[PDB]
Amino acid sequence: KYTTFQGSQNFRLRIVLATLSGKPIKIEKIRSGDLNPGLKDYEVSFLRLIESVTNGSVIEISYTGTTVIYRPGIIVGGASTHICPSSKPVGYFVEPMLYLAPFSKKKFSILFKGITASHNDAGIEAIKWGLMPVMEKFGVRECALHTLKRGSPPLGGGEVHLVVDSLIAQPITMHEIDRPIISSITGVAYSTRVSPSLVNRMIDGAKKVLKNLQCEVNITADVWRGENSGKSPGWGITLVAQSKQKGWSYFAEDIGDAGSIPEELGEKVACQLLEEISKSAAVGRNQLPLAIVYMVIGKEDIGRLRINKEQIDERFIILLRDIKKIFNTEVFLKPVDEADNEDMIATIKGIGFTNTSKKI
Amino acid sequence: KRNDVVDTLSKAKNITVINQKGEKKDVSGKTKKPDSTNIKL
Amino acid sequence: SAEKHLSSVFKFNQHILKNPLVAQGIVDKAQIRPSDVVLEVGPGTGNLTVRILEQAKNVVAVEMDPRMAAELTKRVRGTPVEKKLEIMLGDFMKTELPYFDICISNTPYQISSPLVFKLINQPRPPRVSILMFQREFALRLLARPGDSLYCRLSANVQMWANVTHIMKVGKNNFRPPPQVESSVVRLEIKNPRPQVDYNEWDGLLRIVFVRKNRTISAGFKSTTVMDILEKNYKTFLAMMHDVVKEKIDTVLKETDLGDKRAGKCDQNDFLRLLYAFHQVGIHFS
Amino acid sequence: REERKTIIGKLQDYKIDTSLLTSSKRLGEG
Amino acid sequence: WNIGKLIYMDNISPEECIRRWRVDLEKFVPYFDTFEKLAKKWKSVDAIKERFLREMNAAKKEKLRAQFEIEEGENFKEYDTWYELQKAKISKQLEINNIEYQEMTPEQRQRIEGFKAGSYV
Amino acid sequence: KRGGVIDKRF
Amino acid sequence: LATASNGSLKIWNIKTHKCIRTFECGYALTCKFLPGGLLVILGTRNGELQLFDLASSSLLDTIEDAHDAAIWSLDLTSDGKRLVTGSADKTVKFWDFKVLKLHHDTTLELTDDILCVRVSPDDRYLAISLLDNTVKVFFLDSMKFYLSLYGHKLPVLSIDISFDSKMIITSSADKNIKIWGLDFGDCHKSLFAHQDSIMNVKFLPQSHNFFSCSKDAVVKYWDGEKFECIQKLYAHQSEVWALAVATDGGFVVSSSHDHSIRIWEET
Repeated sequence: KYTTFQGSQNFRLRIVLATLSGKPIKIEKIRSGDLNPGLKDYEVSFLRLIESVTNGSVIEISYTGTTVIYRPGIIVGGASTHICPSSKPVGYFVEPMLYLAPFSKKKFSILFKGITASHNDAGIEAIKWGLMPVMEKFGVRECALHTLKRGSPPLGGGEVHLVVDSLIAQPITMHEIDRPIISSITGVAYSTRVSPSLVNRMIDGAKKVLKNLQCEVNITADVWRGENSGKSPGWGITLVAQSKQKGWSYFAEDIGDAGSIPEELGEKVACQLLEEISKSAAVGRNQLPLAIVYMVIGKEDIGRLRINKEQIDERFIILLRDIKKIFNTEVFLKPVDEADNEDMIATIKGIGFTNTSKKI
Repeated sequence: KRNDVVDTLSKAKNITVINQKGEKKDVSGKTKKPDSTNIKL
Repeated sequence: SAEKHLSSVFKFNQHILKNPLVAQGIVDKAQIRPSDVVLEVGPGTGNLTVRILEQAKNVVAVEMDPRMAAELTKRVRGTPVEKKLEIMLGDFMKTELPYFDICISNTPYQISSPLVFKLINQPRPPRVSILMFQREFALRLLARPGDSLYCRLSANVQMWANVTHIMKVGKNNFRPPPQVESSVVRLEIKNPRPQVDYNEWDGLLRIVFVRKNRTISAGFKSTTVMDILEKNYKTFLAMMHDVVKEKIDTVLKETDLGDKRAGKCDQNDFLRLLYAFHQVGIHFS
Repeated sequence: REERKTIIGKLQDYKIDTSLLTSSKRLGEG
Repeated sequence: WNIGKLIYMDNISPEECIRRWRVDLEKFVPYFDTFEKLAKKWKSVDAIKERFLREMNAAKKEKLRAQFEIEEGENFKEYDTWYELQKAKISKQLEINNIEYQEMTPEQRQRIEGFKAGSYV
Repeated sequence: KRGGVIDKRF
Repeated sequence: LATASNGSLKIWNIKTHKCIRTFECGYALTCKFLPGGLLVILGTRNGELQLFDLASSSLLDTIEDAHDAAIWSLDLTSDGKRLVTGSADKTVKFWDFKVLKLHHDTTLELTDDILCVRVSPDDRYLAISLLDNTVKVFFLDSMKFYLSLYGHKLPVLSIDISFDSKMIITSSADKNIKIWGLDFGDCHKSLFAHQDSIMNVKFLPQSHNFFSCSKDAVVKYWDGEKFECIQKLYAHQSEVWALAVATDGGFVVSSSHDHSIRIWEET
């Protein structure tokens, strides 16, 4: 019958995995004990987004809202517009589409409207420089996220356009068993409706932490003012560590609230990135869920990805249990032969998924 | 036809004219754009 | 009274490109970031300018012909990029220019040599500049040590920046066709600026490049070279013709540079020559 | 380059203004 | 306590898993430690430097030989026809599959690869 | 367009 | 009512409109009056800080070398323990009362001279004005720079802090009154209120609305929410140098070059 899940944990992934696998699923007991049970407003909005890009899918919501049964259709994509409720930023909705965009009958051209940043969801600079490059390694040659207008919280008002021109049969098999060597650190600092000084102050803080390093540091100052700068003032930074040897990237991001000092946030995010590099082996933890999903849906072939022990946390475990419930694929881990470090190699056999929606 | 184009230069606002001395002036011929005691007294 | 002022600064008195690929190539090789403001020299009609405006936060166009500035104005009027274009009309070598990250220029060949050093001496210079020069002048910039075209201009520019050839442009690509061939080069100014006195580097380079294919020792045999240099030593003592003769002899002998030719010398060779005179108290400029 | 680095680094030890120094531009005056 | 087995035993909770051999993906940004602690931890750039890029003459060149391999050595690494290249890529990939399975334990192997062709089932 | 969200929530 | 000018310090009772006490002093620039009606502080261009007690009817202590340059402005903390001084010396100096005499605790360097100092009603933060046309806000508890306010065409003459402490209004010689949002440093709106330079702008207590007084002798009432002049009241024939508002906000006083002092009270 239906694969059953409990709670709202990994809600979007469980929906995304079902769409890729084509296996119907049921999610029940969604915030049953809460005073406000059932799906939140943005969760329903996400399901509407899934319906728009897919065709023939049947989605039902329980009369109490605490149970959802999803019968996926085929990914059809097309051109559309989505209005994102203020409860979540655009990055929340753009992220799951990346898992599905390359595998559609027609190219994804989705215009997203709403808040463009938050403390808990991917930003534009995260997606543009932190996630999309990972897809590029997996064979998505043409992918872009255009920023038409930045909308900072709480009023938002931004506009970002997702265009994934590359439609490919399935991801290439991944073979990465070495720790990439970082060549330089790059990033974009952005602000809205405020003076350029705030941007110049954060980069000063970020460079303070990172000046000790032996690699080049160049952080772009992207000051947004005028009609396209949204309705609310806001500011944040994203720092990306780049390894040109094999096109691997590591990134961290945070945004500033009212009452914060830009130099402190620049110091934190610059201090923040170093922590991720220590915890990472081949991909960053915030990149790992995308990397793992792509490998399982590859050809019927063994791909290898090097992962650090720190990356195996609670989030990682639940991802590997959810994926097994859908695809029945088991991720195997073997120690590396080296003794300088304690990394491990994740070997995954792809399920032989093929993009059958595409015209030939 | 020189007069017909000169008005276009004066018509537009985002044009800055540089003289021989190097200063920046608008098309009309005007320069396009402190003591503590004086400001507060 | 627009005619009153514009006529006081101009009298209201060019080979136009017609090859779309070089303009597309020039903008493509610029690799313009979305958060970069571009100084564009020689906008002309605006064929290159409009493309830059699309991918640029701001574009500052500098023009010498009031005719051509208006055609730029008319082309862009009532357009989304109108707010992002600022046109400066008149000579720009004398004016202190604003901040810019990239420079894309269909530069006037008359001001080619002044322009390359204005960018270099521009405080906080552009990281990359795509400049279009003639073959003769450009080949001197790209000239490497020991080559026929190796010269003072090559030696001076190469140490403040790196210049690389992009493409060759034929005289047919313009009309009315110029008598000389054209080229496009990329200039990357070094950050940080190599900490050597601008005057001292020129001073040593000039005296040895009076005859590049002649020995460096001979270049210092000229009587005026001794006189201009002797007083420079009198300056060092203030804050002796035989002595400065002897001091020069030791430097060229110890550095083993007195028997080679400026046309076949590298940056390091001049730097070592520049030092050995400083140790013995001789400063060129 | 590393040889160049020593020289340019050593040049800091011997650096002086140019204001009173007559440039080599005067070379042709004779 | 091999984590390979711990992952797929559903009865053990994930929070129970982590401690034995040593919150949710809605929050994209991963967990981290407090800012001031991180600042103290990363006061110096040690513990990561490896990740970033008459006898002493020899000591310089191995550093630069490796740097040449890293910086620009990927453009320099030959089959006669394009067909052979494609076949080589496939054969290499099939060769890789064999090694991992030869490394693999028999009871695990069927769990990953499944029942290979030729098995009587 | 085939299928969609059927919301019977009161 | 405390009145200060060159070489003279006058105290005026509201009902009598007659001077109860006259105090000799120097070229006093700014006047401040401690809570409880015990003391008044005057800052002279000569550099001296003059402290008087009404009961003593005389100066308690004078510190001629407190600031080498002129003390162009002065303010007090809500507790009143710390006294904030802004002078032409380019350094903000903090004076802490002890039992009574004042001693210096800390100094803050700055690139330009200080035109005005304003301590928030909540005491969280201090706003500083400078000559470069820029306003800066420092955390009072930590003395750490928090945010700047840029874009003014001419120096700000006055800074006031709203009761909620979310917004400050900067009055500058450019003749535009700008309201600034401290939470993110944005200018919500700018109004060309007066034809001449605006000296002082004061939030009405417990009200976002504010009065404003300028050189052209026009004093106006502006609503914070509507951001428009509530009432235009014109009384003086010369420049209105300063304006002060009652704690209750019942009455407001203005002084002009004519030497006339007018009391404004709502009906």
